[PDB]
Amino acid sequence: FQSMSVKGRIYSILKQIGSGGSSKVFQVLNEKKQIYAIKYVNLEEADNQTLDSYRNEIAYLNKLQQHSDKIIRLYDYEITDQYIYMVMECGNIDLNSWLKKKKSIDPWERKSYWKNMLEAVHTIHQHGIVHSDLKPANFLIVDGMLKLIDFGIANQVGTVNYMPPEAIKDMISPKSDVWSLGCILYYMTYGKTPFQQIINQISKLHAIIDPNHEIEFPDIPEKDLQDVLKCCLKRDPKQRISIPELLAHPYVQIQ
Ligand SMILES: c1ccc(-c2[nH]nc3ccnc(-c4ccoc4)c23)cc1
Repeated sequence: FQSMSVKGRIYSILKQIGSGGSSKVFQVLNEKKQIYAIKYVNLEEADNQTLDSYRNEIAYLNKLQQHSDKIIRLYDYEITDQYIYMVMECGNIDLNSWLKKKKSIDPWERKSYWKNMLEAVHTIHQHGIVHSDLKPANFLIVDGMLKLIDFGIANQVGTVNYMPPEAIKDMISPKSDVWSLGCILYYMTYGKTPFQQIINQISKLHAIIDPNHEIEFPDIPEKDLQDVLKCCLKRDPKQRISIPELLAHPYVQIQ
């Protein structure tokens, strides 16, 4: 019932997809009736540090568009001293909500999603970006294909489930993203994150950094998938598999 203007183009508001303390995301329709997601950011209470973080991510988002299609499209944007309007690709659902709604996962769908995650994270790394906060919520399903929604640059629940040992110790290299990605795959495999069973946050963090605390990897018909999980989950970042190595792995390459 409402409408908005971005770069002299008019958009009809359908609904609010998401909300933030200073931001909101809306599902909208353009003049040709194409559907988009518009992210609205309010800059009234934003300090200079916050503004540079927002500007930096937008610049990386705009630049990386060309490099991979596994990164959400940023069609256009309007930025003033008061607000930011970003016209972007509209997804179907985030990977967190999708995994929560679904009981079992297809092996083919899982592999397909893993490849997409690897391609999106590889792309940011090539540009010197390490997300450091990967979670299923950072991924969006668009046309049966996963897309990275953010780069971790802009100022931002803060779950510790996908947090690597080196991030807990430091209170961080591309290998940090490998651990988080592994946790996601682990969830996609076993239906829970490696330390989901540990309810107390302090007891949980200790386990993640505990060498003795053994991560269980129950036997599954996909041995390649079992190996990826063990390779991603090595506590020592130096013993952990890299993204380029994950791309040449049998799990993503063999039929
Ligand atoms: C479900 C459906 C669509 C989107 C979405 N598609 N494109 C988006 C661009 C920026 N932000 C979101 C978002 C984040 C939380 O709520 C919406 C986007 C996200 C989740």
